[PDB]
Amino acid sequence: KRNKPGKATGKGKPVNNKWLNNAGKDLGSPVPDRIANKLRDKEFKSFDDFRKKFWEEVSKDPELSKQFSRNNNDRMKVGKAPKTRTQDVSGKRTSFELHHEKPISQNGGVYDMDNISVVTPKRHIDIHRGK
Amino acid sequence: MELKNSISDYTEAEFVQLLKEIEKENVAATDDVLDVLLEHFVKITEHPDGTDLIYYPSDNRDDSPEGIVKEIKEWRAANGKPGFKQG
Ligand SMILES: [Zn+2]
Repeated sequence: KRNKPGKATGKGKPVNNKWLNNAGKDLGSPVPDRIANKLRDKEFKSFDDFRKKFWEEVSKDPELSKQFSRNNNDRMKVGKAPKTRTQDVSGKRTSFELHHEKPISQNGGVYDMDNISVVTPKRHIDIHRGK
Repeated sequence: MELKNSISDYTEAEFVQLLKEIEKENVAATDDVLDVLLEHFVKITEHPDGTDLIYYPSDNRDDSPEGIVKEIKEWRAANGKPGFKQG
């Protein structure tokens, strides 16, 4: 499953200077095409490992890093998801999460970047409960 | 360090030390300690936006420990709440 190794695949999508503004709506924000370009064909030990590398790459892309505060850029540099705004939090979940559009439990690609999006905790919980 | 129970027990310098401790935990492997520090920050500042002051600073002020302390001081004073220890 998500705990097994694999190669990242996918093209991602172009994004503007408001990349995560819609992270709390619908299926959230797409993996940026530039980020996809850096992770494509690389192998990861787990989805958690892909997640860390994902955030590290975001911190290295000047066009994306500029969309986050200094404290949020430091978190991403070590592979942790940026903190969401207070209003998008859900209990102890206070950081952006990655969502698989098509669940692993049904041929859903664990490392397919075109099957992965960034969502706020609050939106993520809603997505899985049918909202 | 020592977590005091009110903004009034903190001088501005001591509050900046708490902010740098939070910056250190931002880069730790996990958020276990960071999150206790953030709950403390939110509890004593009492600002409705909580952690947004640290992670989502307004463009009209500096994104720095000095800018966070200044905004806190202005918001507390504007709401007639006790400010930082003047000594
Ligand atoms: Zn999900």
